[PDB]
Amino acid sequence: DKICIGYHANNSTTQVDTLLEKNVTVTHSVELLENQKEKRFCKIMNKAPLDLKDCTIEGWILGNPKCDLLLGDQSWSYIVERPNAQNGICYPGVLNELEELKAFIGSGERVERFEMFPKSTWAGVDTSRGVTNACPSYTIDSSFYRNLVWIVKTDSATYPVIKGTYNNTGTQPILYFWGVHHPLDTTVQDNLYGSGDKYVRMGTESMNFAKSPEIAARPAVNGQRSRIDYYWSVLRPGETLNVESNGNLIAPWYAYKFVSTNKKGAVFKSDLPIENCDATCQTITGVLRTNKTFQNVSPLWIGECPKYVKSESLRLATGLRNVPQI
Amino acid sequence: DKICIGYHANNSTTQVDTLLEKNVTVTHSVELLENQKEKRFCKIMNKAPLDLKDCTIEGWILGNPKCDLLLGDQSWSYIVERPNAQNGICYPGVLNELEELKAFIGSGERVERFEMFPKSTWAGVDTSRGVTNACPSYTIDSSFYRNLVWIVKTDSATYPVIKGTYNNTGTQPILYFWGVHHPLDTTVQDNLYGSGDKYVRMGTESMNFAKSPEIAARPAVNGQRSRIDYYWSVLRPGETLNVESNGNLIAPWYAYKFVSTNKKGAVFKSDLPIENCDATCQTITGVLRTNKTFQNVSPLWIGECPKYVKSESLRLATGLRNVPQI
Amino acid sequence: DKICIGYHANNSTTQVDTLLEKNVTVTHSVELLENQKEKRFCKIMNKAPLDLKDCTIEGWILGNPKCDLLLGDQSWSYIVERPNAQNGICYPGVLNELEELKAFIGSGERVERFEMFPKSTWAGVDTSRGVTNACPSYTIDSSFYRNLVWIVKTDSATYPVIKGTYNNTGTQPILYFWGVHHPLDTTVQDNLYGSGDKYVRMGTESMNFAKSPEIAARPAVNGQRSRIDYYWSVLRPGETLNVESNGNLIAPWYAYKFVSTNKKGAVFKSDLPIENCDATCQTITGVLRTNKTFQNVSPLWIGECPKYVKSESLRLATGLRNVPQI
Amino acid sequence: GIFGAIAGFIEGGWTGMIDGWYGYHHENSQGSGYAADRESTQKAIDGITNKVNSIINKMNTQFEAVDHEFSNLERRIGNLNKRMEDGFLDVWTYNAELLVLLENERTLDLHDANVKNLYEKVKSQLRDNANDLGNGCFEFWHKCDNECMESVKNGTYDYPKYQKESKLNRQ
Amino acid sequence: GIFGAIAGFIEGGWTGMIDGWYGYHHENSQGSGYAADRESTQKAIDGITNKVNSIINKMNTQFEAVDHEFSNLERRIGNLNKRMEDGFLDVWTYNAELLVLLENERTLDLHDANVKNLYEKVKSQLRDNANDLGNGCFEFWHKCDNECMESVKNGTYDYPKYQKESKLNRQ
Amino acid sequence: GIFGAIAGFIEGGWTGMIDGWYGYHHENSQGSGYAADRESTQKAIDGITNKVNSIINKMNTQFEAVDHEFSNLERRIGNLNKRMEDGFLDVWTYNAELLVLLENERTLDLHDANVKNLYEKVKSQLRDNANDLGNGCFEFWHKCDNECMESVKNGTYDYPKYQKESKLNRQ
Ligand SMILES: *[C@@H]1O[C@H](CO)[C@@H](O[C@@H]2O[C@H](CO)[C@@H](O[C@@H]3O[C@H](CO[C@H]4O[C@H](CO)[C@@H](O)[C@H](O)[C@@H]4O)[C@@H](O)[C@H](O[C@H]4O[C@H](CO)[C@@H](O)[C@H](O)[C@@H]4O)[C@@H]3O)[C@H](O)[C@H]2NC(C)=O)[C@H](O[C@H]2O[C@@H](C)[C@@H](O)[C@@H](O)[C@@H]2O)[C@H]1NC(C)=O
Ligand SMILES: *[C@@H]1O[C@H](CO)[C@@H](O[C@@H]2O[C@H](CO)[C@@H](O[C@@H]3O[C@H](CO[C@H]4O[C@H](CO)[C@@H](O)[C@H](O)[C@@H]4O)[C@@H](O)[C@H](O[C@H]4O[C@H](CO)[C@@H](O)[C@H](O)[C@@H]4O)[C@@H]3O)[C@H](O)[C@H]2NC(C)=O)[C@H](O[C@H]2O[C@@H](C)[C@@H](O)[C@@H](O)[C@@H]2O)[C@H]1NC(C)=O
Ligand SMILES: *[C@@H]1O[C@H](CO)[C@@H](O[C@@H]2O[C@H](CO)[C@@H](O[C@@H]3O[C@H](CO[C@H]4O[C@H](CO)[C@@H](O)[C@H](O)[C@@H]4O)[C@@H](O)[C@H](O[C@H]4O[C@H](CO)[C@@H](O)[C@H](O)[C@@H]4O)[C@@H]3O)[C@H](O)[C@H]2NC(C)=O)[C@H](O[C@H]2O[C@@H](C)[C@@H](O)[C@@H](O)[C@@H]2O)[C@H]1NC(C)=O
Ligand SMILES: *[C@@H]1O[C@H](CO)[C@@H](O)[C@H](O)[C@H]1NC(C)=O
Ligand SMILES: *[C@@H]1O[C@H](CO)[C@@H](O)[C@H](O)[C@H]1NC(C)=O
Ligand SMILES: *[C@@H]1O[C@H](CO)[C@@H](O)[C@H](O)[C@H]1NC(C)=O
Ligand SMILES: *[C@@H]1O[C@H](CO)[C@@H](O)[C@H](O)[C@H]1NC(C)=O
Ligand SMILES: *[C@@H]1O[C@H](CO)[C@@H](O)[C@H](O)[C@H]1NC(C)=O
Ligand SMILES: *[C@@H]1O[C@H](CO)[C@@H](O)[C@H](O)[C@H]1NC(C)=O
Ligand SMILES: *[C@@H]1O[C@H](CO)[C@@H](O)[C@H](O)[C@H]1NC(C)=O
Ligand SMILES: *[C@@H]1O[C@H](CO)[C@@H](O)[C@H](O)[C@H]1NC(C)=O
Ligand SMILES: *[C@@H]1O[C@H](CO)[C@@H](O)[C@H](O)[C@H]1NC(C)=O
Ligand SMILES: *[C@@H]1O[C@H](CO)[C@@H](O)[C@H](O)[C@H]1NC(C)=O
Ligand SMILES: *[C@@H]1O[C@H](CO)[C@@H](O)[C@H](O)[C@H]1NC(C)=O
Ligand SMILES: *[C@@H]1O[C@H](CO)[C@@H](O)[C@H](O)[C@H]1NC(C)=O
Repeated sequence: DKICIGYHANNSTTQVDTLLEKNVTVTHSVELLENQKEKRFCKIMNKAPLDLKDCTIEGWILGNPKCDLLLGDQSWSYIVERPNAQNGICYPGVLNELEELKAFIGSGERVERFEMFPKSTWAGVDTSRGVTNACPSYTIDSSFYRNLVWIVKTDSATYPVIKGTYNNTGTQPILYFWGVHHPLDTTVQDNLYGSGDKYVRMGTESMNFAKSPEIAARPAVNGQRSRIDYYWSVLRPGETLNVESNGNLIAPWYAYKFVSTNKKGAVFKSDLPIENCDATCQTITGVLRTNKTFQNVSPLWIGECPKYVKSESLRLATGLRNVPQI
Repeated sequence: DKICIGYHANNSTTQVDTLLEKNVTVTHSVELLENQKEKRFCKIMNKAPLDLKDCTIEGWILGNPKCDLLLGDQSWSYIVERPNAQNGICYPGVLNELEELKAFIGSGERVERFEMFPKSTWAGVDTSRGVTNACPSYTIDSSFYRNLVWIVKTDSATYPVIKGTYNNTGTQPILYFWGVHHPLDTTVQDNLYGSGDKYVRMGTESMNFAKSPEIAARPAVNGQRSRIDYYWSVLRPGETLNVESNGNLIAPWYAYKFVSTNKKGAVFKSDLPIENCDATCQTITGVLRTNKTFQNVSPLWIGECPKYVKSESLRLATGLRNVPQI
Repeated sequence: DKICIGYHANNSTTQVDTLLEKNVTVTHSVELLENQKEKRFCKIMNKAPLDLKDCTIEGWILGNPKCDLLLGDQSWSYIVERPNAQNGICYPGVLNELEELKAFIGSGERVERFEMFPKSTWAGVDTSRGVTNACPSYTIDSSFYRNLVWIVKTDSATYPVIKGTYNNTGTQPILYFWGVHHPLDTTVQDNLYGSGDKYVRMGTESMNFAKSPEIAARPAVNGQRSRIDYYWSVLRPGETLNVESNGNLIAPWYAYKFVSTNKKGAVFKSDLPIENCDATCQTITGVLRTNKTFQNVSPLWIGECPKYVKSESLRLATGLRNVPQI
Repeated sequence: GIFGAIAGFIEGGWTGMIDGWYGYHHENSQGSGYAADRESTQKAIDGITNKVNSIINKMNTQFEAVDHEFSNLERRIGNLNKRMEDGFLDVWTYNAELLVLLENERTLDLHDANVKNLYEKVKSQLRDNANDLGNGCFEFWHKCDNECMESVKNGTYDYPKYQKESKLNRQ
Repeated sequence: GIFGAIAGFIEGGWTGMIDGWYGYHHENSQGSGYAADRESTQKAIDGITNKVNSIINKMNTQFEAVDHEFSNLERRIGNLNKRMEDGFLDVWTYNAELLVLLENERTLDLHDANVKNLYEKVKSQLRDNANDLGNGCFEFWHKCDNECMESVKNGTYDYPKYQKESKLNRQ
Repeated sequence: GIFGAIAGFIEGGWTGMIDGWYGYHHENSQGSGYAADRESTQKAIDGITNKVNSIINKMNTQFEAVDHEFSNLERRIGNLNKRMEDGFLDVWTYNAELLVLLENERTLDLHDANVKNLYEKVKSQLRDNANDLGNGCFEFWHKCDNECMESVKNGTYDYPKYQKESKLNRQ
C-alpha cells in the first residue's frame, strides 16, 4: 500500500527562457507578443481613412487641378499618402511651414470646403487669367489651384490697391492659403502687375504678414523659372482677416472649416491597400487583431494597440518544468 | 511541558498587493507615496514668489502703465501668473520670440530696473507725445509702456536720423526691449514720421537687427488698427548696443539688470493664494510637506520634491502576513 | 567515520551589496562597470580624427586665411575642436544657421574641395580687391576667406547685374557658402558698390534666397564696424544653383563635395592630445579599452562603447558568501 | 531546482495526472490511480493568474511615436525626436525581456516549492506509520483503504488509529 | 506560502507576542509565556530596513517637467516635449509599481523562510528528546524548566543531559 | 540565510576545498579529504554564467547623447535635449543599480539553497545508518571505506548493505 506525491507532465514541447536557464520546456505558457499583421488598411471606429491616391498632402489642400477627386468635404479616421504620388505643388515654389502644416492637418478628422473670398472681392483687377501649363487639369492644359486665384492686371491698366476681408463668425477654425508670385525678370513683373513697388500684406487680431516680390531667374521646374511662395494660416473663431495688396497676390479663394480630433491623429505613408474592413488597431504596416500585451510590428499606429518592442518573443511560463516519463 | 515556534500577529487591517496576491493584510507596512497638498504658495528657501496679479509676463517687463505695482526691482524664488490677468500688451502687436523670452525670465531670480536710454539721447525729435488710449494708466486715459518711448516728429519738421549707444560696463546681462510701429495707412505714417523710406536698425558685437514699417489696415484691437512689433534681447557684459533709426522707432528707455538663477526656475500659472509660510517643496497645485519618496500631486514643481508618479498608492510590506487567532 | 556537507571559502575580501545587506564579502564576483580611460584621442576603425587646432569649425570650412593648414580635402573618423581656437570668422558677422551647419558637418566623414565659381564667372566687376586687415593671412596683413570672393566695383564704373550658375552633375551633395556685405554708412556703400538699391538673390530647384544690404554703424569688432551675413546651403545631386546680384555679394568661390557617414558622427571639444594609436571606443574625455558592460566616463563618444551610467561600481556576485574558518 | 523537488528527489512528472499541477498517486487493494491536490493546484492557478494579469496591467501604457516631419534645417530636433523614440523603445524592450526572464525563473521555483511543501504535508501526518522511499513515495506499515488514502490527501489522516498496527508491522 | 510555515503548518500568528516578528511560546511548571527570538527578529529588521532604504535611495532622482510654452507654429516640438515627459512618467510609474509588487511578494517569503528556519533550529537541538506535533510545537519527554527553555531559545540546549530521562519516558 | 545553510547550521566555509563551490569532507581509516560535488557545482556555474550573460545581453544597447549646439534663442529645445538625455541616464542608472542589488540577493540565496539541497540529498540516502550532528556532518554507525564514501557522493549509497551492522552498533 503506497501513496506518492508528484507533479503534472504533458506532451508540451513549448519552451521558455529564464535568467538561469535557456530552452526550458514547460507544461503551460502564454505568449505576450504579437508578430502577426493584416497587410492592409481598415476602418477605425467604423470611420474610413482618407486615400490621397496620386495626390500628396500639398496637392490635396491646395486644390491641385488633378486632385478634383479629393476636392471638397472630407472625413477621416486617418490619412494614407502614397509614396509615388505625383500631384503636389504644380507651379514651382515653397509651401512655408510645410512640416507644421502637415502636423496640423494630421490633428484633424474633418474639413469642410467653402468659398472664403469670391472673385468679386477684388475690385479693379482681373481674376480670369490665372492659369499655367505648369498646373494642367485633366481635361485642359493650363489651369490653377482650385483654392487660389492668380490675379493679374486687366488687359490695359495699372494694378491698383485691392482689399478683401472675412469675419469668422462660426465656431470652427478656418484653414486657408495664399501666395506671393516672384517673376523671373522685371519684364514679366511689369507685364503682369505693372510697375512700382509691390506688396502683399495680410493681418488678423493675432497675425501679421508682409511680403514683397523677389525677382530672379531660378532653375526651370515644370517649365517655370519663376516661383510662388505659398503660405497657410488658421483663422480662429471670432477673428477677422484683412487682405491688402497692390500686386503679385495669389489670393485665397476657397478655404476649410477645420474639425480638430479628440483622439490621436495619424498620416500613414504606405502602398498598402485600403479594404472594406474594421479594426481597433491600425499599424502603418498593417492591421493587428490580438489581445496580446506586446507587439513587434511597428511603433507607428492609431487606435488601441499593444506596446511596441524589439523582441521576437515574450513568453511567460505559467505551468511548471515539463519532465515526462519515461 | 511544551515549546512552540511562531510569528507576530496584531490588529492591523492595512493591506498590500503582491505579484501573486492582492489585498494581503500585513502586520507592518510603509506608504511611499504622498497624495496630500497644502493648496497655496509659500516661500522657497525663505524667498517669496513674485505675484504678477492682474498683469501678465508681457505687461510686467514691458512696463504696462497699469502694472506700476510691479514696476522696478524684483526678487523671486518663482513666478506666479494669474490665469485671467488683464494687463498684457495694451497697444496691439506681437512680442517676438515670446516663448523664449518667458523661458529666459523664468531662469532668473532678480531684475534691477535702470534707465538705459534717457530721452535726451534722441536729439532732433519729440519724446513728449508717445501716448495712446489703447494703453491707459490708472489715473489717466492715454499713456504708454514705462520702459519704452514712442517717438514722433517735432510739431513741424522732418524726421532725422537719430542715434543712441549704451556700453554695458557692469558684470550682469541686460534685458531690454524696443519696437517698430506699423501705421494702418500712409497718412498716419506721414503724419507721425513724415515721408520717405524709414528704418530701425540696431546692433551689437553679437546681434544685428533691421526692420522697416509695414503699412496696412488690420482688424481693430483695443481701438487700434495699427500695430507695434515688440522685440527683446540681452546685452551681455562688455557688449555695446548701437541704435539707429530715421523713424517708426519705439525706443528702449528703461531696461533690467538680470540675475540668472543657480537653481531650477519656475513660472506657475495658478489662482492659488500666496500666504505667509515656508516650504521646501512647492507644486503648481500646492505645497508638499512630506518625507515620502513618491508623490502623485503634480510633475510641475520647484525645490526638493518627491518623484511624481500616476500611482494612487505605493505601499511596501515591512512586516509579515497578519494571521491573528482565533 | 564521517562525511560532511559544506561550501567553498577563500581569501577574497571583495564585497558586494544586496537589497537586504551591504558589504557582503563573496568568494567570486565580476565588476561590470569601467571607470578607467586613456586620456587621449586615437583612431577609430584605423581612421584618424581631424584636428582643427587653432581654427574653429567656422574658420575651417569658410577658409580663414590662417587655416591654410586644414585647407583642401579632409577625411575623418571624428572631429576635434580646441576650446581656445582663435581662427574663426575674422571679418565680423553672423554665420546663419550655425548650429544646423555644425550638425551637418558632423554627419560627414569626408569633404573634397573644388572650385565651384571661378572669378571669371563675374563679368563686369572686380574680383582683385576683396581683402581686409580684419582677415590677415600669416604672411600678409590683409586677406580673405579662401572659399569666398569679396566683390567690389572696377576702379571707375557702376556695379552691374552679375550672374553665375553651377550644375551639380556629380553623385555627391555640395556644401557651399556665400555672403551679403552690410557697410556701416552710405558712403562705404556708394564707394564699393555704387548707388541704387542692391540685392543678392540665389535659387535652386528647392531653395530661394533674397537679401538686401542693411546699412548701420555697429560696434567695432576686429577693427570693423561693418558686417557680413554669411550663409550656407547644400546643393543636392542633379540640382543647379543660380547666382544673381547687382552688389554687396560675397560670392561662392570654392565649395566641398560632401560624403555623409554611415556611422554616428562626432565633434569633440577638447584639449586632449591625438596620438598614434587605435581604439574601438573613443570618449570625449578619453579612450576605453574594456569588455565591461557599463561605463561611467562619459555619455559622449563614438565607436562601440559600454553603456554610460552614474554608478561608481556595478559588481555582480557570482560566487557565494565568503565565510572562511577559523 | 531551488527547492529540490521538481526534477529533484522526485525525478519526473506524471503524464497520467491530467487534472492538476500537483497531486498524488496511490496504491492499495482497490488498485491504483492519480489524483490532483485541488487546494494547492487552485492556489497556484490563482497566484500565477494574478501575476500574469498584474504584468499585463503594468504594461498597459504605450509610448507613441509620431509621423511628424522635419526639414533640412531641422536636423537637430529631427535627431532629437529619433533618439527619444529609440530611447523609450530600448527601455521598454529591456523592461519586458528582463521581467519575463526573471518571472519565469521565479514561477518555476514557485511550482518547485509547492511540490516540496505538499510532500512535507504528507510526511508530517504519516510519521513512522509509513516508510519514506526518498522518491516522493510512502509505503504504509498498515492497510490504507480508499478513505484512509483520501484522509491523507485532505489532511485528516488519523495517526493514532493506525499506530499499533504500524508499530507491530514495522518492528 | 513558499516555505510553508506562515499560514502553513503553523496556521496562525500570535497576538500575544508583541515584542518581535518571530519567537516562542513555552509551557512548563512555572506557567506559560511568549518570547521573541531576538537574533532572528533583529536580523530581519536590519534586512527589511536596508531594503526600504535601498529602494528609497534608488528612487532619489526626479524627472522635471517644465512650464515652457510653444507657439502655434511649434506644434511639433511642443508635442515632442509632451510625449517625452509622459514617456518618463510612464517608465517611472511602471518602475515603482512593479518593484513594490515584486518586493512585497519577496518580503513576505523572507518572513516565511525565517519562521521555517527558526522551527528547524529548534527541531535540530531537541531531536528525539521531544515530540513534534506538526503545528510548530514540541512536547518534551522530560521536565524542561525555565533555564532549559532558555537554552533552547538561545541554541545551547543540552541533548545528552536529558537523553535517558527522555529515553525512559518515550519508550 | 533564507535556506538556513550557508552561515547557518553549517557555520562556515572550507578554504580546504578549492575545486568547487559545494562538496564534501570525509573521514575514515584511509584518512580525511575534501571533494567538490561536481554535478551541483557545474549546474550552479552554468546557471550563474547564464545569468551574467543574460544581464550583459539585455544591457547591450546604448542611449547616445549628442554634441549638438543651441543658440540663445533655442533655450527651450536646448533644455528639452538636456532633460531627455539626463532622463534616460537616470532610468538606466536605476535599472543597472537596482538589478545588481536584486540579483546579488538572489544569487546568494541560490547558493544557500544548493548547499541545503546537497545536505538533504545525503541525509536521504544515509537514513538511520548514520548520526546527524546538526552541523552538516554525519557519523556512520558502520565502517565506510573510500568506495562507500564515493557512493554517497554520487548518490548510489547502498542502505540495505550496511543496515544490520548499523542496526547493531546504533542500539
Ligand atoms: C477527508 O476525507 C475523509 C475520508 O473520505 C472524510 O471522512 C469521511 O467522511 C464521510 C462523510 O462525511 C464519512 O462517511 C460517514 O461516516 C459516518 C461514520 O460512521 C463510520 O465511522 C467510522 C469511519 O472510519 C467507522 O469506523 C464506523 O464503524 C462507521 O462505519 C457514518 O455514520 C455515515 O453514514 C451515515 O451518515 C451519512 C451522512 O454522512 C448518511 O447520509 C448515511 O445515509 C448514513 O446514515 C457515513 O458513512 C466517513 O466515515 C469519513 N471517514 C473517516 C475515516 O472518518 C472527510 O470528510 C469528513 O471529515 C471531517 C473531519 C470534516 O472535515 C468534514 O469535512 C467531513 O464530514 C474528508 N474531509 C474533508 C474536509 O474533505
Ligand atoms: C543560554 O541560556 C542558558 C539558560 O539560561 C544560559 O545558561 C545559564 O547561564 C547562567 C549564567 O551564566 C548560569 O548561572 C550560573 O550557573 C553556574 C553553574 O552552576 C550550576 O550549573 C548547573 C546548571 O545546570 C547545575 O547543574 C549546577 O548544580 C549548578 O547549580 C553557577 O555557579 C552560577 O552561580 C554563581 O556564579 C555567578 C556568575 O555567573 C555569580 O554571580 C553568583 O553569585 C554565583 O556565585 C550561576 O548560577 C546557568 O547555570 C546556566 N544554565 C545552564 C543550564 O548551563 C546561557 O548562558 C551561558 O551559556 C554559555 C554556554 C555561554 O554561551 C554564556 O553566554 C553564558 O554564561 C545562555 N547563553 C547565551 C549565549 O545567552
Ligand atoms: C559511484 O561510486 C561507486 C563507488 O566507487 C561506484 O561503484 C564502483 O564502481 C567500480 C567500477 O565500476 C566497481 O569496481 C568493479 O567492481 C566489480 C564488482 O566486484 C566487486 O563487487 C562488490 C563491490 O562492493 C564486492 O563486494 C565484490 O566482492 C567484488 O569485489 C569488479 O568485478 C570489478 O573488477 C573487474 O572489472 C573491471 C571493470 O569494471 C575490470 O577492468 C577489472 O580488471 C576487473 O576484472 C571492479 O573492481 C566497484 O565495485 C563499485 N563499487 C560498488 C560498491 O559497487 C559507481 O560506479 C558504478 O556504479 C554503477 C551503479 C553505475 O552508476 C556505473 O556508473 C558504475 O559502474 C559510481 N557511480 C557513478 C555513476 O559514478
Ligand atoms: C499532444 O497531444 C494532443 C492529443 O490530443 C495533440 O494536440 C498533439 O498530439 C500534442 N500536442 C502538442 C502541442 O504537442
Ligand atoms: C534552443 O534555443 C534556440 C532558440 O530557439 C534554438 O536553437 C532551438 O530551437 C531551441 N530548442 C532546442 C531544443 O534546442
Ligand atoms: C544640368 O545638366 C543636365 C545634364 O544632362 C541637364 O539634363 C540639366 O537640364 C541641367 N540643368 C539645368 C538647370 O540646366
Ligand atoms: C486572449 O485570447 C485568447 C484566444 O481567444 C484566449 O485564450 C486568452 O484567454 C485571452 N487572454 C485574455 C487575458 O483574455
Ligand atoms: C489596534 O489597537 C490599538 C489599541 O491601542 C488602537 O490603535 C486600535 O484599536 C487598533 N488600531 C488599528 C489601526 O486597527
Ligand atoms: C480589496 O481591494 C480593493 C482595493 O482597495 C477594495 O475593493 C477593497 O477595499 C480591498 N479590501 C477588501 C477587504 O476587500
Ligand atoms: C465680426 O462680426 C461680429 C458680429 O457680431 C462683430 O461683433 C465684430 O465686430 C466683427 N469683427 C470685425 C473686425 O468687424
Ligand atoms: C518619515 O516621517 C515619519 C513621520 O515623521 C517617520 O515615522 C518615518 O520614520 C520617516 N521616514 C524616514 C525614512 O525617516
Ligand atoms: C589570496 O592568496 C593568493 C595566493 O596565491 C594571493 O593572490 C593573495 O595572497 C590573496 N589574494 C587576495 C586578492 O586577497
Ligand atoms: C563598507 O562599505 C563602505 C563602502 O565601501 C566602506 O565604508 C567600507 O570600505 C566597506 N567595507 C568595510 C569592511 O567596512
Ligand atoms: C566700452 O567701455 C570699455 C571701457 O574700458 C571700452 O574699453 C570699450 O572700448 C567700450 N566699447 C565700445 C564699443 O566703445
Ligand atoms: C572580459 O575580460 C576579462 C579579462 O580579459 C576576462 O577575464 C573576462 O572573461 C572577459 N569577459 C567576457 C564576458 O568575455
